[PDB]
Amino acid sequence: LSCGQRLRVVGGLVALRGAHPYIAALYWGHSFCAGSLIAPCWVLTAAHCLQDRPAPEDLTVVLGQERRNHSCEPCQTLAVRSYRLHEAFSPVSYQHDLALLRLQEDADGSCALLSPYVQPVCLPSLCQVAGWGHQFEGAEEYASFLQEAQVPFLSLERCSAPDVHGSSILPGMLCAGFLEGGTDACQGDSGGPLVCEDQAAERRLTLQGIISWGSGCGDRNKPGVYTDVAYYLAWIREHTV
Ligand SMILES: C[C@H]1N=C(N2CCN(C(=O)[C@@H](CC3CCCCC3)NC3CCCCC3)[C@H](C(=O)NCc3cccs3)C2)O[C@H]1c1ccccc1
Repeated sequence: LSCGQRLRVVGGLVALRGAHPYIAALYWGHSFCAGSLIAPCWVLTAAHCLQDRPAPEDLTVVLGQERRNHSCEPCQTLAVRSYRLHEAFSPVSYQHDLALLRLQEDADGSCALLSPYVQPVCLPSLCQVAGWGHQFEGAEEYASFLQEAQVPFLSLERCSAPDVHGSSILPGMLCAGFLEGGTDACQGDSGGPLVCEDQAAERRLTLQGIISWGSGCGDRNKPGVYTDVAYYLAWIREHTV
């Protein structure tokens, strides 16, 4: 498939190489964030990851990772040429929590080299959250292997209820998970994906959300809040030329 091809977090299971070929790991200093390769030179992440404005030259993007800590011969390490946070991102409400990383092209104009293990994810036009974050709130360490968990969408009516997130859910956000708790994104999953298999398009992986924020991890009535990628389609297309 041109995009969304697939080869093979609290309450998740290990996601081996090729399960999320689009997932990107972003490193700088002692900080980390996840992202999604949406085109060979473009990675979509959360704006809150880059609030402190690290210099692009200090960033490293790694594609093809299974364990974050291992050196991996087929994995692709790329420099970041520049990045763009959404101009409306608010560090107080977390509205408009999205950012684009423009990967550094080589002498031949190439960034990510596509393979069975590295493939872009489709943009919108069943659902899982993935990441290397804490496997429970307060965990001393990030997960060693990439984790994946199946989480369903929650309507704006149910997520904006007073016992759930109330008035905190603003336009551009969506919720996914369970009101029962137990399965969700957690600290360290920032910027990562919420991908769905598009039944209408041969089950191709489609990026529906960006892991943004949560009140706890897997708590009852507190599902994870994601940036609604479909809400920003024109912004993404406008800034990825
Ligand atoms: C270091 C990393 N910590 C964070 N953040 C600390 C706050 N946060 C939350 O959701 C806040 C709420 C927000 C609401 C809006 C206003 C600000 C508080 N609550 C969490 C609950 C779980 C424990 C941590 C706090 C963000 C987050 O974890 N997002 C991922 C998640 C998705 C679902 C559940 S946690 C960002 O991001 C990373 C990072 C930052 C900077 C550079 C690189 C990485």
